[PDB]
Amino acid sequence: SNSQLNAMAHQIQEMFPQVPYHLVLQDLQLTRSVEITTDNILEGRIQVPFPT
Repeated sequence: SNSQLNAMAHQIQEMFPQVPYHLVLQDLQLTRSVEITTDNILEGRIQVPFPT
C-alpha cells in the first residue's frame, strides 16, 4: 500500500539517477517528502553503495 511512496521516489530517481531507488523508498517512509528526501540524499542520509 506504498504505491504513492514508490511513485514519489521515481521523480527523485529521475533527478538523481546516482542514488539507489530502494534506499530512496526507505527515506520516503522516513520523511514522505521528496523535497526532504532529495536534501536528505545530499546530507548523506541516503548513502550510495558503489559497484563492489
